[PDB]
Amino acid sequence: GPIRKVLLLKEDHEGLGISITGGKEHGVPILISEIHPGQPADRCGGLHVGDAILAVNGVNLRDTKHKEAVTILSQQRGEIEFEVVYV
Amino acid sequence: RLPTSKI
Ligand SMILES: *C(=O)c1ccc(CN2CCCCC2)cc1
Repeated sequence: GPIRKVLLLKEDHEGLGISITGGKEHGVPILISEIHPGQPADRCGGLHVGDAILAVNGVNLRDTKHKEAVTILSQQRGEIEFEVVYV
Repeated sequence: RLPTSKI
């Protein structure tokens, strides 16, 4: 599908509000598996279960192992631009 | 069944 840029805004006491699966060791993309109620991803919209995350704030998430992607995603602060796509 | 993380 089309690659979309999706902006999420959050404060430092909040998480992104997503669960993810996948990564290089699993041969599958970093995929959103859950959007959690009331948290930034749910409020801001634009991110959906089944979306693959290709990059966040210009940080390429391709070929990352699961834990490396989790670390990168968890570190982004404030204004967080996702590059996402459903395939 | 994949390992899942929450962020
Ligand atoms: C999900 O279960 C969950 C969401 C938010 C938090 C709080 N934590 C605070 C510090 C930065 C990230 C979010 C914990 C668990």
